[PDB]
Order: sequence, then C-alpha cells, then structure tokens
Amino acid sequence: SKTYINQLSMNSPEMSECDILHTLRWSSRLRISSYVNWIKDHLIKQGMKAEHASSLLELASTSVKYDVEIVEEYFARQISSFCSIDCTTILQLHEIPSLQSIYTLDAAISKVQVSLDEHFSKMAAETDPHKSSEITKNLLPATLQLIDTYASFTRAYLLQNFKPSKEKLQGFAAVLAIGSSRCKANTLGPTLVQNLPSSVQTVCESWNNINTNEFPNIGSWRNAFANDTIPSESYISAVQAAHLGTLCSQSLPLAASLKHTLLSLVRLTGDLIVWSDEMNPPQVIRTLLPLLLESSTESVAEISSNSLERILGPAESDEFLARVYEKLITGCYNILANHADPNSGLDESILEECLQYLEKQLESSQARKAMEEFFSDSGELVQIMMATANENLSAKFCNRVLKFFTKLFQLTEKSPNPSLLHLCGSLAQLACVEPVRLQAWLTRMTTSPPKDSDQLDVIQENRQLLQLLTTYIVRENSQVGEGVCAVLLGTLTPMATEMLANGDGTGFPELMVVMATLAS
Repeated sequence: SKTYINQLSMNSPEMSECDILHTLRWSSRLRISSYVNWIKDHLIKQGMKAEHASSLLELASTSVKYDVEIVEEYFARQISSFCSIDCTTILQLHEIPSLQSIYTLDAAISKVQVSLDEHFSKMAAETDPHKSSEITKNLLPATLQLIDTYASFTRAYLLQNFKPSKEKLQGFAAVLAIGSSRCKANTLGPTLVQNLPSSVQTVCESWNNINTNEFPNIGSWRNAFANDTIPSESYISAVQAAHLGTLCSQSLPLAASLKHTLLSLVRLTGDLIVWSDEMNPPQVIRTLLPLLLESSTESVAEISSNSLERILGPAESDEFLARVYEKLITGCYNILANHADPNSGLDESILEECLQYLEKQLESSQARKAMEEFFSDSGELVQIMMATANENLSAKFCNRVLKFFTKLFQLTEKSPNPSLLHLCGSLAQLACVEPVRLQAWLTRMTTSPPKDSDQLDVIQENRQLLQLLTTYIVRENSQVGEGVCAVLLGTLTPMATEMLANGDGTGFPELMVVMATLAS
C-alpha cells in the first residue's frame, strides 16, 4: 500500500519484529527482480499518478548502506533491551527471548551476511576496495556484545534445565565454564564433566545430540540458491522454515535455534574481522576465548578457533597457548577457592583432579610462567590452604594440597627460577590473615584425630610434611621473612599451652618440631 511506501520511504521509525520481517523481504524484492514495475503499476491504481510513484520508488531505495543501517538499528534495539541484565548471574527460562525474536534476529544476520559477502565479492575486482571499511566501523562492537549475550543465554538455558538449589547451581556453572572437549588445549574439561554422577551427563548428552543439519549449509546461498531471482529471499525462507521446524520438539525445543543463531553470529563475526580494515584485539580476544573453553558451546568452538588462529597465533607456539593456560589456571583457582563447600555439588575428585593438573603444569616451565603471573596479578596461593580449614571436607584433600606445597617448594629448591622465588615470597601475606581463620586452620591439623578413624595415617603424614614445609619456610634463602614466623609463633603458643593444660597432651610430642624450627 501507499501508506507502507510513505512509512518506509524517507525514514523507517517505530518498526517492530513483524515490521522488520516484512520490510527485509520487501526491500530485497524491489532491487533487481523487476517487481518495481509491478509496484508502480499498482500505485497507478488506488489513486497515485506515475509522477509521484516513480519518485517515491526511486528515493525509497538507493543499497548496502540501507541494509547495514537498518540492521545496526535493530542490533542497537536488541542490545538496549538485553542490557537491563548484566554481571554474571544465572538467568531464568522466562527471561529468555521468545522464538519470534530469535528467528527475527537470525533472518537479520543472514541478510547482512549475504549482502556483505556479495558486496565484498564484487569489490574483489576493481582497484578501490578501501571504500567499504567505514560502513562496518560500528557493526563489530554490537556483534561482539550480542555474541556474549547469546552465549550467556544458552549457558543459562542449559543450567536452569538441570529442584536443585542455587548454590550448587553456581558450582555447576563454575565446573562447566571450564568444561568442553572440542579444544585440544585443555585436559581437565572432559574429566571434570564426566566425574559428576548423574545430572550433567544424561542431560548434557541429550542437549549435545541436537544436530542442526536441517538448516541451510554454510554457503548454500551461493550454489543451490543463486539460480532464482533473489537468492537472499530464498535463503531467508529456508532459515525461517528451519526455525519453525523446531517447535514440534518436546525435550529441548530452543536448543537448535540457539545453536544455529550462535553459529551464524560467530561466522558473521569472523567474516567481518576478515573484511574489516580496523581491528582492535583485546575485545575480540576476550569475547571469543570463552567460546572454545565453554562446555555449553561445543558445536561452535571450532569456528571460533579457526577465526582466532589466523589473527592471534598459529595456535601452537604463539601467546594464544599461554592465554589458554592462563584461563585454565583462573578457572582452577576459582573452583578451588570459592566452591570448596561440599554442598556446592562438588565431589572431592574434582578438586583432586584440578590440583593434580595444575601441579603437572607447574612442573612445566612455560606453564609455570603464566602460573606465577596469574598468582601475582589476582590469584592467591594462600586461599588453597585456607580452603583446608573447612571441617566439612576429609583429610585427603588437605593431604593433597599440603603435598602440593611440598612439591612446589621442592621444585623451587632443585630448579630455582624467578617465578618460583616470587611465589616463595608470595606466601608472606600470611600476616594479613585475621587470627580467627588461621587459628581454626591450625586447629584442623594440630587436633589429634580419633583413634578409630581411618585418617590417622593421613594426618600423621600431614604432620610430617607440615614440619617439612615449616623447615622450608624458616630457611634463610626462603623469601617469606621473619614476620610470618613471629606471628606463627604468637598464634601457636597459646592453644599449645591450652591443650597442655586442659588436655592429656595428645599430639604434643611432635609439636616442638614445628615452633622450635619457627624460632630457628
């Protein structure tokens, strides 16, 4: 109708999802396929003579700029709508967008990909390809933030479908954030995912079995769809049919739509990063790194790796491997320190495995580098040993972490490097520890276990290696300093006097080996 012509001719304000869907097809229609004559002929009817009709038709479409403008405005609207939710919190199902918005966004990105690809393919010829970088000066940040939002959305969709409480839900989120197996760089991921008993294997496998082959292929719009007049319209129709087909499912309907939209978004990001003259590393690297390492994104991580390898490193020797290792250490510290409680859905084996892995990488020099940089920037070796004070956990975890200290100091002594010296100086912050937690922690080992317990041997070896690590600290070459020793003596004397007084002196005969060496 003429009202549509005037509503979108000189401007396109107050549009909606249905308006966007109709407008994309209409605008693509009146370009090359000779519907323009049909439109003006019908405009002759209903009372518009040809002079107005031709002028409005000419000034309604002028081409790529129109597409990027409208889709940028749609992206801005979607980002503004989703910006009301931020930080890192688990989102409910009800705040996930409805199917209409999802396939509207999918159609928008598909049209943008097709138009940009044809524009750059025709720009492959000629001698002036630089006149196309200024139109994508704003697409990239919006695309990255939208990708981050949708990754959060699919992560929340997987999480909330696992009545489990919120605390172990956050624990499961921490476990799965460093999961995934499609990347060969990490090793813990599959093991930590698989050792959980029943919840995150059947559900995770059922959700990972949602294949998206019913959708059109990567470049199917170039070969199987270029025969017709407007290949973009056929591609949009196929995508819409694929999205509509998912409604019949009863187990996990939105999974296929979310997977496909994330895949298309990351592919468009890669194509844009190829075509964009302006390229700014840190945002794209931090918004693409979690994709490879996320268990909730495994059907997409390969494209992310492909796009990141060509720009940030050959994936074996460059700094990308060190960045991946740094992400692994960050995740390991997070899970070890924050969710040590046994009610966070955590089995002791998960902490055991991650501790073993991070020792194994601590042995290697190249990983030990990033190890020390991360514990110097934001990490803290002391949190791991504070985690032992939790009375809700067995003594095997304490044994493993204490053996961890034994081995890092052994590697410090045998093969001294500046990273090991710096981490030796790192534990000097034991003075900053408030007295109550350190008193409780010392009470954890210093208390004699019941003689009917199976951990008597474990605690005996713990006492032995505690004396050994004490000798390690009190060494002159050690960088911890005498203040830590003085405060340790001050907070070891009183309850020593106490359990000599009220108690029978159990566990006393091997105490002197500790604070006597402290005095040394």
